[PDB]
Amino acid sequence: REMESFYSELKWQEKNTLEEIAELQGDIRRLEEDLRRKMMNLKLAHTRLESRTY
Amino acid sequence: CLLQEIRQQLNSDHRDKMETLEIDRGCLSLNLTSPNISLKVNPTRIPKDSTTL
Repeated sequence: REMESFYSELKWQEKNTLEEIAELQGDIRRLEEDLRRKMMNLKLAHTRLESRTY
Repeated sequence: CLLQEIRQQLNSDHRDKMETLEIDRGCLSLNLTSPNISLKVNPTRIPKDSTTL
């Protein structure tokens, strides 16, 4: 009896862990495209500020 | 004599400022998603003469 109780508890644990993993992976991917847009905008502003020297 | 020289120097000033206007309207015109955008060398430099207002 006590063995089977332990078994049920563990399966509950693993299922919740799986779902949390998937959600985190999605978030991280979003963060990389944030990086890319940041650099792009910096390039634009860099050019703007440079050009006035003419 | 005085009038001719005054007019010519004003002419010079006028062409200078209109060139500046061209540059500045282009500066407002551009934006992102543009073929000319990139990283330029240390443009944070202050100019040498650096005229004030």
